[PDB]
Amino acid sequence: MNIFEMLRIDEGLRLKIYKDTEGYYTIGIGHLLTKSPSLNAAKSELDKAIGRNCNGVITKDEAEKLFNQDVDAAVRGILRNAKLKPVYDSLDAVRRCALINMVFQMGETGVAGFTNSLRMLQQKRWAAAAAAAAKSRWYNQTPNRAKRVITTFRTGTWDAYK
Ligand SMILES: [Cl-]
Ligand SMILES: [Cl-]
Ligand SMILES: [Cl-]
Repeated sequence: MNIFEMLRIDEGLRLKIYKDTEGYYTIGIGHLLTKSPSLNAAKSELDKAIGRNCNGVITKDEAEKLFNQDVDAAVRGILRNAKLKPVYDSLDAVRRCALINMVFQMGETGVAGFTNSLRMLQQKRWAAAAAAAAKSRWYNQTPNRAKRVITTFRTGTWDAYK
């Protein structure tokens, strides 16, 4: 299993604009287009991102290109982030995938807000980190996904995805 396979299972692959759980316009593999309520703006956003007139629909190949970019951005954002970096550095590999997963979904700012879980991850108190992360809006909004990512962090293994 790798970060890509991990995220594809968690986001699914959709070729036409859709609303996320939060009502936000998204496309491809969890690619946020806009928080704006307007589908018009979502379609604009979309043609600008692809560099073509899509009329709200894209190809698998275009979805993958956006994915390659979003994942790369998650990774560099962690590595440049004063708060996220020391955490990432301190972890083993599978747990590192968990943190990237979280940053891809909520952004570097969202994740930096999980102050208490970040601190226990650093301190290697797995159970405490899981319990803290579980008390979050994230958790209550997309529970199956959150449980999988949490379990990943908790255990250091890929069991939840297997
Ligand atoms: Cl927290
Ligand atoms: Cl809560
Ligand atoms: Cl879910």
